[PDB]
Amino acid sequence: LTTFTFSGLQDAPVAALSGSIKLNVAAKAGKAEVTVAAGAAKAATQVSAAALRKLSGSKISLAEVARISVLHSSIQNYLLSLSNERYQLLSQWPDFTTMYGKDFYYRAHPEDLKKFYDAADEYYKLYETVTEFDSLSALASQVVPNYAARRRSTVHPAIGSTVADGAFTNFLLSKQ
Amino acid sequence: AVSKKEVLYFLSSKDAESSTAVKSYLKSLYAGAQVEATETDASELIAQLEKKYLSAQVVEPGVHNIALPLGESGSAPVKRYAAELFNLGAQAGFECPFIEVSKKFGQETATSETVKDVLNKTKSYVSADYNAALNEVLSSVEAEINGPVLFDGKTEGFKKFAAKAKAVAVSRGLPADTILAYCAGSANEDAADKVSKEFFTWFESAYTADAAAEVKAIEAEAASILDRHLAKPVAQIRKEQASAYASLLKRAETAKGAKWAEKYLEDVKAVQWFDASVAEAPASGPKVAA
Amino acid sequence: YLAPLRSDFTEEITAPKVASASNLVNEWNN
Amino acid sequence: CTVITAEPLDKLERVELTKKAEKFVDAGFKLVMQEKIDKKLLGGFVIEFSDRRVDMSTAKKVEEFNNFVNKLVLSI
Amino acid sequence: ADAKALDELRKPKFSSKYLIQHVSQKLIPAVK
Amino acid sequence: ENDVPAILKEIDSLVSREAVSAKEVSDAAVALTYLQVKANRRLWGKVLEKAGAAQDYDAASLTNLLWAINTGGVEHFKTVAELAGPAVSLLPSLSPVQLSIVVEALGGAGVKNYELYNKASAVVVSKIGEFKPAEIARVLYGVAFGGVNDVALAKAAGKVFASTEVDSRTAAQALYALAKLGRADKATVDALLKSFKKGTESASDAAAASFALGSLSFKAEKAIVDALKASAGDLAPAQAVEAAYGLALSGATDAEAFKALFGVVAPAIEKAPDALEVSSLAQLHVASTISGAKLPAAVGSFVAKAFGLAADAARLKRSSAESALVADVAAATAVAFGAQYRPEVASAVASYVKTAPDGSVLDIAITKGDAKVLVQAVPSSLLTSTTPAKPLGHVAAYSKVREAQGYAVAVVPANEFEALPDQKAKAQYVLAAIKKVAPSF
Repeated sequence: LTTFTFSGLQDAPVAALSGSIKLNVAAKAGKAEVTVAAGAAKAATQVSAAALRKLSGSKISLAEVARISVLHSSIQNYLLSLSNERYQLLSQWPDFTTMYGKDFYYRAHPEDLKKFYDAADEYYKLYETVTEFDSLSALASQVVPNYAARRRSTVHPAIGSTVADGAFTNFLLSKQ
Repeated sequence: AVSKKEVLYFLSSKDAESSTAVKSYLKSLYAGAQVEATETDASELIAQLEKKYLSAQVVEPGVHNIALPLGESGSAPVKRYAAELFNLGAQAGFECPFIEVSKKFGQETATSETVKDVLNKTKSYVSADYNAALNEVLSSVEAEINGPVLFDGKTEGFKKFAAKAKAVAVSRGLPADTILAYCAGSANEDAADKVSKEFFTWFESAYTADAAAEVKAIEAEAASILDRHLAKPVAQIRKEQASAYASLLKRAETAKGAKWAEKYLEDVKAVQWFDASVAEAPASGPKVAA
Repeated sequence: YLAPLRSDFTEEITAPKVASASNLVNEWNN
Repeated sequence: CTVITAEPLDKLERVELTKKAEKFVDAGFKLVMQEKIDKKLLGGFVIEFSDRRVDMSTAKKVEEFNNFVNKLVLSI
Repeated sequence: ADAKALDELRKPKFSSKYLIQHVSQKLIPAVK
Repeated sequence: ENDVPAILKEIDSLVSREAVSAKEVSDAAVALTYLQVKANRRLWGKVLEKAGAAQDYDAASLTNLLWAINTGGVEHFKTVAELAGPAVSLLPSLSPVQLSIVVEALGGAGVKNYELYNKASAVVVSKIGEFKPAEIARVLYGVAFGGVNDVALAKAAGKVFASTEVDSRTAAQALYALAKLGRADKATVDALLKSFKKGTESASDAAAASFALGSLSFKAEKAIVDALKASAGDLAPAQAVEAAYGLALSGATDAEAFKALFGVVAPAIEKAPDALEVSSLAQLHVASTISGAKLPAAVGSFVAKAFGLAADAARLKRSSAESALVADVAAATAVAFGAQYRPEVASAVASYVKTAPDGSVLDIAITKGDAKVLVQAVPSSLLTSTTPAKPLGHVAAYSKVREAQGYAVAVVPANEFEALPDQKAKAQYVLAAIKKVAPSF
């Protein structure tokens, strides 16, 4: 953000937009009293005209607090979303515990029952390994360093194929 | 601490372990110190080498404060990511990426005289899909002139090569007219602004195109790593990850006296602190002093 | 969670090599 | 000899090249000249004594500098 | 202990920055 | 019955719920900026997290949210730049006041969304008469600080600014936008300085107008300076230093106004020096050299070192055409002082790099006995973008602060220098530059 801002008590929002909180201000000549009402909380303040320009004198400068990195948190977010996409199709597995009764045991060919019990063990393996969410923090660290080396380019970090193509047209089609 | 030349780069950047070092340096200067003499030395190879290896130290934590927009709706998070990387290149001392890779093109082939070696020595910096087409259209103009095309500009063979490679450039889909009119300029500022309002539009399409290609590559690489990971039973996964973590921890603990090893171990202890701080009060997250 | 640290540069500007789409969704549907 | 420079010689760099060249001949030999122009050097000169050559160039300097800076970063 | 700071927590932790500083500290006096 | 931390705890329990649509988070941000909660960072962080996570957006919701992010003084680039997509997809349906607040708040954080700024320029230049000059001043500010050097809406705004009477805040925002754009149009700044006559209700407008009149380097107004000196206890130190810098570059004689501006800066560096950026401390040292007012003994030599730090920082990150430019100017001024061959011009460019006694390293410094002569190159970024092509105020700032060290700066603008076809004409140009300001050389 720039150091000089130019907003406050001019083209200001005049009322609420949600039913969760209420707000209406006092657009008087020199002063302004806000009245914000939010369920079990009630607040009515009295602010000046220049009291909103002194607000943005100090900057908040909000920042992330990450466990490893903000990049590593974004990669772990994508691995969590992909584990959600796989978990959504291990949730449509048919319930096979209803066919564990002995009236299905003895009416079955034996190798088909071997196949069925091994399929149930395979599902328990797949479900125990798709819900190992502690391992995404070490899956994400195998995508990080090649990406960090690709952004550590000798020309520019944000460089790519298209911008280099355009500047090669600009370098070639000019007089040497 | 810093050694008086790294601290001249970290002034405009906003990464934390550079900002706290600059703040401790200004704490040293306000509490009764004199500023050390800036070196009026280091001839041009050492100058650009230390620029290359000193902007690396300010770009490489800057990538880790930039979160990828992996799998989002709309091309505007890609614009967020590319704008963050543009700001990182600005705070790292690099220029606009167009003029930066143009400077690299001029640096690469200062000693090239014909056009075949200007397409050979810039093979690493242009796309091979475009380098093959430029080599084939140059072989076409070579069949036309039956002489090596000279990289001078006033040659008629190079003029026909420019008029053919402009068609090659529009065949790639990128308009050469707005780009050449941008870097060639016009008389009045209004018809320069009308050219810039097309060149910046193509520039945004270009940087968002390769940034979206980068996030698509990371998406597909993460999907391939997960799909090669989900096929394992859980004990194999835990043993492989614990053994890899112990081995790369031994690689750090082996290096005694190295600054990067000590920083590695302090960041490991900070990660364990973050796990403890989310373990103490998981309703709001980590404990931050305020 | 920790990654091996590398200090090396890439001088080439290439396509970022979009890898292959694995067949885990079709194997699990199978 | 046969010198090759990127630029034609000025009358200060000619005297400088003659003074810096006589420590490459093992006598008080009155080394002759044969100025040649090649822009493939990025400045400097390459003296060719027709039995040996001393490469005082700038392009050879930056290529040897690149080889040395590549041989150190693989060792550190 | 706990609730350390803010700029001590804003640090991108496993970025390199020091291996590059190590090679830049042991390369430039060895090449000047 | 009336209590603010109860409603702050209630909003902290409102936003922390998982499902929140755009209207709740927009009104939550408006209610947060209406109570001045700068000491609370976690609540502003949660409301920005849930502003980023939202999907649907109305025009009033996104406008009120961007208004609260802008007016609250919060910088978080990621969530406010992901808002630019909802701004682009809702841009023709935005009200002119709402499009104004949206584009101004997006340009405040410096988002590099060129399609947004091109479409907003075309919208605000096709239908101009619906926009009150506050709205096009906000659009000009947002397109200026948003990374666009657009001149078409600048001229279309200068027409409306020259036609009608505008308010003080609109004129201050407009001149700030022109100062970052780098135009220095006298015909527009005269039409825009006539509104600073009733006295301004806030000192941020007078501070930005003073910094704009300093960076374009015209002159003061003596009532903008008096509106600054009237209650100089309200401005931020990072606002006050750029205000004093804009007064010093226009040559302010109100030394009481400089003491009143330093009366908030010197306690700020007295409490904690580390909060301000080093470019601002360099601007403070420039204002302290031009005005010459007294400063505390711990802060004067401190900003004297800080100007050397910021000067070496700006020289080390050089644009590498300015590197070739100072190499060309140094070769020309070594030809001019006499070196007709390449080894002697090399030996003369090697001996022009003496260090200044505050710690900086000067590119071209010439010495004979008692007198030192510096040559200063102004490539293109420190030039005005208009048709006179004059240097910006940072040039005169650097010249006046080098003249306080014992140098006679001969400024060489590069619109004149690279237009010369040879080396001898460049030597004659730098001889005309140096002999004018120091005839002993």
